[PDB]
Amino acid sequence: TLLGDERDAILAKWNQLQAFWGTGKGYFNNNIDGLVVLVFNKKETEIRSQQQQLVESLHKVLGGNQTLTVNVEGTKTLPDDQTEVVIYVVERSPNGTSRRVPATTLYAHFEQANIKTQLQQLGVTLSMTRTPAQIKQLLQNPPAGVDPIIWEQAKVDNPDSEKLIPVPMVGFKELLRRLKVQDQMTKQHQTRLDIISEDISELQK
Amino acid sequence: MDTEGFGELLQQAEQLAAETEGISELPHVERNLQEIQQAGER
Amino acid sequence: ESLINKWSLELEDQERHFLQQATQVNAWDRTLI
Amino acid sequence: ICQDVENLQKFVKEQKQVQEEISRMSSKAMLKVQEDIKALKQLLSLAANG
Repeated sequence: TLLGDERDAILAKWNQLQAFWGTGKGYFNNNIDGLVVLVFNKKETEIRSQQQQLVESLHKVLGGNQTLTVNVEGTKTLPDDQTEVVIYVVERSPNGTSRRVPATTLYAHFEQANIKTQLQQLGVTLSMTRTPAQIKQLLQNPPAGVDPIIWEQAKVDNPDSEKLIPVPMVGFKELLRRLKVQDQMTKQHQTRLDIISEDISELQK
Repeated sequence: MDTEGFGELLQQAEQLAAETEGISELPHVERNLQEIQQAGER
Repeated sequence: ESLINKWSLELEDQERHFLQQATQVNAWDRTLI
Repeated sequence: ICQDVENLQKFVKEQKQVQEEISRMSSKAMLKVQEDIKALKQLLSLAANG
């Protein structure tokens, strides 16, 4: 029956798997994350308890200088005693320019023997990383299960290549995704703008 | 919007016209509109 | 075929929308940078 | 088969919920920003001219 395939196509359409994904396909351009996941032997709990320390703690493992800052993305519950903390670190430069430290030269740092030992004292049982030239490094070779000819074309189509790389976006929750980030993003913009505003008030006063 | 420039300007210009001992710079009288346009023309 | 019909048009209708929304967000991100 | 339509319409609709969900979520926060940075830039010009 012709009838059953239409049904199949439609089912195909509405799905995260990507067979002509409900024609949900849309690519958003993400500028070019540094995220490291840590498992603690601790309740989710031992964590939200002392969250200050715990990044400080992380901060001083890093060396504990000012041009360095530790940030927490989510904490989730895996089991009765057990927790996943995801963090990224931003690094400041002599001119006051900030960026996140890359996931791999962060992971490289933490795998150290001393640092690993130090992290272990903290309760960290395990860690994982998600991931100039490096752009070139990821943008080619394709992503998530995205087709290679489309992925290409987002690269040519890209309006603003340094500020941006093609990042695969996946149907509605993904837009949800983006929005969550946007908001995430929004608050920090607002704030930094406040910091400039405070400094300007101090100068004027 | 929140602006603070012409509030500087006006500020300046305010702060301008009032005094002081400065051996030379005495405050100036402000014209405007009718006399000023002509003044601009001269 | 009452039903299948319902599927497509709902599909294309929402699709046409999803498209516009993604775009929104794109334009918002837009504005962010 | 008509177990069947019970589920598919259900997974499809489950999805429309998310679509609604995004729809619920929409910006003013964003609109706010350009106004502010446009404004802060101006105060900075003040301080500078000062």
